[PDB]
Amino acid sequence: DITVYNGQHKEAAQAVADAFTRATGIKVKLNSAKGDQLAGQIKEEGSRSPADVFYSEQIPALATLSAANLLEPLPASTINETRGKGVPVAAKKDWVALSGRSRVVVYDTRKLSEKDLEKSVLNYATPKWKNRIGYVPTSGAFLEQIVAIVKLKGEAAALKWLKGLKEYGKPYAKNSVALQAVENGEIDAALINNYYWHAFAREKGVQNVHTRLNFVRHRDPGALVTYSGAAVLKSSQNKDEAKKFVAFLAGKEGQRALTAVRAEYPLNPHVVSTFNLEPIAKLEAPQVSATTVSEKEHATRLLEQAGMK
Ligand SMILES: [Cu+2]
Ligand SMILES: [Cu+2]
Repeated sequence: DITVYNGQHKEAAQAVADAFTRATGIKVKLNSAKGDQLAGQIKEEGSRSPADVFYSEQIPALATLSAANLLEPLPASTINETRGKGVPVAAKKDWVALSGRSRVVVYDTRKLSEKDLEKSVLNYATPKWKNRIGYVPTSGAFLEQIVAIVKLKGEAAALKWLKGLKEYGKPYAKNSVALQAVENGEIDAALINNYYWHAFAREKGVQNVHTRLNFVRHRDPGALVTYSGAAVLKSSQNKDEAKKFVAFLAGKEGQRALTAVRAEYPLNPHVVSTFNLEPIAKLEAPQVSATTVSEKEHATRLLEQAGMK
């Protein structure tokens, strides 16, 4: 019936495809890769691509496929489903945002409480946090964070943050490696994404975990939410059933099914997650424009300037 190109978590995607099929009876086959490569691969088959729907963890990928006249404009009702202040809107109305995932601080509740954390993510790059703040200089989510500080605060502020993390902080190879470092009692705190912790708590049993999360809010760069979205390709030979799916994904049903398996924040406001997430608006994420190639470029330079790459 339909084929979706999936740059999102397979378990997530499958949950949503299964929920869709059950509800309409329409079959869904998934092509799972990193969004970047699926946007790329779509471009090259132009309008003979087998993709009906592009299910992206990355809005920038939705934007390349849009600037390239490859995406089908969606009903207002669909787009309207996840509208909220702060929510990215397609200028052309040819993709829709679905959920977000946030920057957080995980901390060791055996030695730190909320009163101990900082009001700004920028404040961690200092002697006070010497040997007490971990980071993942190699992660994409870290690179997003750098992008957002340059857009919010300018270039020197970003570079200054990174040099102070480099002198004081402690690097880890993976976000999961660092999480386990706080849980293991090796450092007080670490900058990660939220879903790693929720997944871990859900598997272990929260009474058995000694870490908790801090959200900075206050429109701080550290309150950064990264959004996922979806679009239907203008080449689809299944456009009514492809549009149906995207509507599903934006709808109540689609959204509860998502947030049954994944700790992403629903953009649909009627949806309560199975995870202990506040409403996204309460995160008070900063307004930030889409990340471009140049920006990631800019940021990677900054990383190499600070001594990280
Ligand atoms: Cu991730
Ligand atoms: Cu990751």
